[PDB]
Amino acid sequence: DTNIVTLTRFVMEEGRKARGTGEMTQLLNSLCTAVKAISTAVRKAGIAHLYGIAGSTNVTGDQVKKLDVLSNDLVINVLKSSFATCVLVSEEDKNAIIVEPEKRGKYVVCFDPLDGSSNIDCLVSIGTIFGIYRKNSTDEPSEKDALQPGRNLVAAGYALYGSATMLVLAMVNGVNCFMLDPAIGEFILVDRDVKIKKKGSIYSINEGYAKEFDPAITEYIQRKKFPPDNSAPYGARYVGSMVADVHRTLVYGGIFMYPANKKSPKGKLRLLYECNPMAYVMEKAGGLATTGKEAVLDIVPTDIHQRAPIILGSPEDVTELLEIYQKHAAK
Ligand SMILES: O=P(O)(O)OC[C@H]1O[C@](O)(CO)[C@@H](O)[C@@H]1O
Ligand SMILES: O=P([O-])([O-])O
Ligand SMILES: [Mg+2]
Ligand SMILES: [Mg+2]
Ligand SMILES: [Tl+]
Ligand SMILES: [Tl+]
Ligand SMILES: [Tl+]
Ligand SMILES: [Tl+]
Repeated sequence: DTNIVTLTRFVMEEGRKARGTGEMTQLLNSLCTAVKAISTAVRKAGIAHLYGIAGSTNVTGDQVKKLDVLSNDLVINVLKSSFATCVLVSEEDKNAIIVEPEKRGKYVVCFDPLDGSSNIDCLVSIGTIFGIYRKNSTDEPSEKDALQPGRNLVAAGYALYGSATMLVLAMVNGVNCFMLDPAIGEFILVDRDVKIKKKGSIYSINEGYAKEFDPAITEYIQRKKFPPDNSAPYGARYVGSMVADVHRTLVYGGIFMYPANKKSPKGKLRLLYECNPMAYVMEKAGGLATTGKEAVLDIVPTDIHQRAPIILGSPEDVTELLEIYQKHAAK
């Protein structure tokens, strides 16, 4: 009660013996500040009148909600002022952002300041997604610095603005969940070294796209509803906010899918600031994350707003689906 394991202490003790500049801690502390202010805004968005649109379009196709603008501004200002970043990639910005020379640090941060747009007005769970890379290059910081494979992630995670606000953070040694204490405004450790179940009993996907699904996804869903061995069918769940569906996948196990479809070769979700961070989390918790044909973290991107198909969750469920894709694979 008078010894609170906050995120800050955790990240600090973690990188102790393995010392370091400590700009990662500065990084994460900065981000926590922005997540608290996003949480506060969201918990009162109707009163504050933060519902609706801002009147702008993004890169390939999304409508800009007022909360997008607010949250994007927050995350950018605090990352910049942390002195730990040099390149920022945001879902809301067409180009990467280069931090002014005075405030530069060695990390590249890829983020979605607010994910789950369609669910904002109906008060369903939304969140913030981030991927953090070390800049390897020695040349002047640039967008190229963000075009790294997810395998190079040094830290990734999300803030879930659900019934409670939760900060899930994955680093080289594992995944830890921190819950926002609204009274003292600190993220406190509530779940340590989280591991996903090997097999779950929930499948999560938008069946509204059944007409566009590939034979592999079609066969898999059918198998979840009509199990060949007469086991109980899987329950369905699709909140519609990636951060919510993935978090449930993490703590309950199962599978989440946003696959490629007849009209979307590369799926819908964004590789840099949606799929890679969740892929990384999934794999640090002992799960898997695939496009159906290759590991998400091994893709080498060519576009910061590039899209990727993503199938993630319990290894045995992701693997059952990989087998179906392999079975269907053609010349
Ligand atoms: O309505 P759809 O096509 O299922 O989109 C849902 C997905 O869209 C997103 O809002 C991303 O744009 C994700 O949070 C969510 O998983
Ligand atoms: O807006 P989003 O993030 O895409 O959902
Ligand atoms: Mg967004
Ligand atoms: Mg998004
Ligand atoms: Tl957006
Ligand atoms: Tl959004
Ligand atoms: Tl998206
Ligand atoms: Tl998007």
